[PDB]
Amino acid sequence: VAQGPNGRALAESMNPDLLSAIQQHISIERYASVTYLAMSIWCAERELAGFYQFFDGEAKDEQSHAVHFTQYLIARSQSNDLQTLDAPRQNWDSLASLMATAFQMEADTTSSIQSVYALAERNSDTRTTVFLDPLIAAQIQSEDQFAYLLGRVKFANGDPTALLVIDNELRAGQTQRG
Amino acid sequence: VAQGPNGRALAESMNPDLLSAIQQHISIERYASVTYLAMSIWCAERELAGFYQFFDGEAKDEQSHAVHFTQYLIARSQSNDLQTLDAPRQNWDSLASLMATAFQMEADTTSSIQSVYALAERNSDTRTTVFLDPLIAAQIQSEDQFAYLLGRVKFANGDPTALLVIDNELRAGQTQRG
Amino acid sequence: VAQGPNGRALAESMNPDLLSAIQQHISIERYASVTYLAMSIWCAERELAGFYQFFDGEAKDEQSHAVHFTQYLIARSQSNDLQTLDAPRQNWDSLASLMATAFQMEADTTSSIQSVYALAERNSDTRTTVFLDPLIAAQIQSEDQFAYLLGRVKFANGDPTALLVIDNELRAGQTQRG
Amino acid sequence: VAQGPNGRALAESMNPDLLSAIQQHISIERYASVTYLAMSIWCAERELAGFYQFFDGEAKDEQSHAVHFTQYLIARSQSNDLQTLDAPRQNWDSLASLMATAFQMEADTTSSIQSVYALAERNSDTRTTVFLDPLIAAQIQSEDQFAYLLGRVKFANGDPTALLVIDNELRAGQTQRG
Ligand SMILES: [Cl-]
Ligand SMILES: [Cl-]
Ligand SMILES: [Cl-]
Ligand SMILES: [Cl-]
Ligand SMILES: [Cl-]
Ligand SMILES: [Cl-]
Ligand SMILES: [Cl-]
Ligand SMILES: [Cl-]
Ligand code: NA
Ligand code: NA
Ligand code: NA
Ligand code: NA
Ligand code: NA
Ligand code: NA
Ligand code: NA
Ligand code: NA
Ligand code: NA
Repeated sequence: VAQGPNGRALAESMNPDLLSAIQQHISIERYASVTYLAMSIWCAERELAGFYQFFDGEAKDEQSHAVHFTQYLIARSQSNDLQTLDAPRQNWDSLASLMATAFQMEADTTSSIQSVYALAERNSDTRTTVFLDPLIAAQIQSEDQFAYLLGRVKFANGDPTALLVIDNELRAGQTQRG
Repeated sequence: VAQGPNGRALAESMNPDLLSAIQQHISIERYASVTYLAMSIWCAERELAGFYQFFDGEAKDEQSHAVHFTQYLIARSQSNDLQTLDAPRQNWDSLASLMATAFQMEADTTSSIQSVYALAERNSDTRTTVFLDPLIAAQIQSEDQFAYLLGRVKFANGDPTALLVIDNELRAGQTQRG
Repeated sequence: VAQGPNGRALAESMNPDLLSAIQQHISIERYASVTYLAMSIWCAERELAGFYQFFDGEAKDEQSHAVHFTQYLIARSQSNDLQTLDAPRQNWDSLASLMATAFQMEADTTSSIQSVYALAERNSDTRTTVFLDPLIAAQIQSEDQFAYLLGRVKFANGDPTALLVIDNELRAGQTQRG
Repeated sequence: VAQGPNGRALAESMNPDLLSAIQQHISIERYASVTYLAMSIWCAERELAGFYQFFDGEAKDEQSHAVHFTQYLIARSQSNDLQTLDAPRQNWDSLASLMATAFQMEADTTSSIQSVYALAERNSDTRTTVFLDPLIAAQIQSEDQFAYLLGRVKFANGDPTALLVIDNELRAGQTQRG
C-alpha cells in the first residue's frame, strides 16, 4: 500500500494538474462565499432585509460547498492548499446590478467545475467526474434560481414598491420559481 | 448602617450630580414615551394602522424603561423625583418626517444614557455603569431598528403603495432587519 | 438627521481610527476561521476524526463571530471593508504543536478585541465597549477551553493511545473542563 | 421486439466484451466478500470483537453489491455467469497488515469498476456508465473509510491498549471520520 501526498493510504494517484485545478476551484467557491457576504452587507445597508438574509445564507452555503471539496481531497489522500482570498467587490449602483454580478458569480462557479470536470475526463479520473456530477446538478438549480431572482428584480425596473415586495418574498423564503 | 436619602439602608452613597443626571434621564425616557404615543396617534389619524400599533407598543416599552430607572434609584436608596413632562411634538408633514424625529429621539435617548455613564465613570460608580451596560446594548438594537424603519420609509419615496406595504409589515411584527 | 458613511441614518459618528481597528479585527477573526479549517484538515489527514470535527465547528463559529462584527458596523451606519485574507498555516509536526498554535490564535484574537476596546475607551465610544463586553466574556471561555485541550494533549506526551482517547472525547463533544 | 441472451425482451444489445467484464467484476465483489469474511474470522480468533463485527457486516454488504450487479444483467436481458470463487487469504501477521490488505481490496474493487466503466464508454453504453456512477460514489466513501481505519490502526503502532480502544470504537459503529 502506497501513501498519498497528504500521508493517507492512496487508492489511486491523482495527476498534479487535476489536483491544482481542484485546489483553485476551492478558492473560487471560497471567493463566491465572501462575495455573497459582501452582497448581504450591501443589502443590509439599504434596509433590504430579505435580500440580506438570502445572501447571508448563500455565503454560508457556498463555504460549505468549498469545505465539501476539501473533504474530497482528503478522501483522495491528496494535500489541500488553502490559498490567499482576494477581497470581494463591495459597491454596486443598484440591486439590479448586484444581482447581475451574483448571477455571473454562480455561472462562473459552474464554469470552474466544468473546467475541473474536463481535466478529469482527460485524465480518466472517474472518481472525480462522479464526485462532481451532483455538484453540477446543484449548480443548474442555483443558476435557475439566480436567473429567477435577477429577472424578477429587473422586471421591477427600479421601482421601490416592487423591490420591497420582492424583498419580503425573500425574507419569507420564496427564492425560486417553485 | 447608614440610611440613604430615600430612607432605606444605604450600600454606597451616590454623588448628587449623578443622582440629578439619572432623575433627568428618567424624564427623557418618559418624554420619549409620550412622543411615541403622539406618533402613534398621527399614524392612526392617517389609517397607518401598522405604524400606529408599532408606536403604541414603543410608548409602553419606553415607559417601562423609565420605570426600570426608578427601580434602580430605589435599589440605591436614592430619592426619585418625577418631573413635569413637556407636551410632545404632534404634527409632521410626512411619515418620513415622523420617522426622522423618531430616530433622532432614540439616538438622543442613548446620548442621555451616555451622559449619565460618563458621570458615573468620573465618580467611579461601578454599580451604575454596570446597570447601564445592558441598556446601552438595547439602545444599539433600537437605533439599528429605527434606522431600518426610517431607511425603508425613505426608500418608499412617498409612494402610498410602498407605504401601505411597509404599514402591513409593521402590523405583522416585521419591524427589524431580522 | 445625518447619514453615516454606509448611507444609513447616523446615531453617533465613529472615529475613523476606531472604524479601521474594527475592520481589521474582522479580518483577524476571518483569519482565525480559515486557520481552524486548516487545522481540521490536518487532523482529518491523520484520522483524528474528533479533532477534525471540533475544528470544523470552530471554523464555522469563528466566521459567525466575524459576521457579528460586520452587523455591528451596519448598526453603527459605518462602512464595512472586507479585506484580503492571508493563507493559513497548514503544516505542524505534532498535534501538540497544532494545539499550541490554536491556543495562541485564540489569545491573539482576544488581544485584538482588547486593542479595539482600549481605542473605544479613548474615544469614549460606550456603544462599542458595551458591544465588546460579551465577546470578551466568550473569549475567556474559549481561552479556558483551549488551555484545557492543549494541556490534555500535552499530558498525553505524544502517546498515540492517549491521543486516541482524547480524540474520542472530542468526537463526543467533551471539549471543556465542564 | 428481439430477445436478449437471457431470454427477456432486449432494450439494447450489449457488447460481449462488456458483458464479460461485468461478469468478472461480479466475481471480484464476491471475492471481496469472502475475503472480508476471512478477515472477520481472523479478528474473532484474536478477540478483536469490534473488528470481527465490522468485517462480518462488510462481507454481507459486498455480497449485496455483487447481487446488485447480477440484477443489472437481468435488467439488460443479459446472461449471468456465476464463476468459481477462489479461496481467500486467511493469514496475516498483524492487524495493521490485515487492514492494508483490506484497503487494497477496496481500491482494487474500484479499479475493476473503473475498468468496466471505460469499456462502457468505448462502447457508448450510457446505461452502464449511469448504473456504475453511484457505485463509484460509494467506492470513494469506502476508500475514505478504509483509509481511516488503516491509518488509525497504524497510528496505534502495534500497542494493544490502543488497538483495544479502536476495537471498541468499531463495536460501537464508529467506523468513519464522521
Ligand atoms: Cl434595481
Ligand atoms: Cl464584478
Ligand atoms: Cl413619507
Ligand atoms: Cl422634533
Ligand atoms: Cl502530540
Ligand atoms: Cl503560527
Ligand atoms: Cl497491528
Ligand atoms: Cl493479499
Ligand atoms: Na457596501
Ligand atoms: Na481568490
Ligand atoms: Na396629529
Ligand atoms: Na420633559
Ligand atoms: Na496539512
Ligand atoms: Na489576514
Ligand atoms: Na462594562
Ligand atoms: Na485465520
Ligand atoms: Na475469484
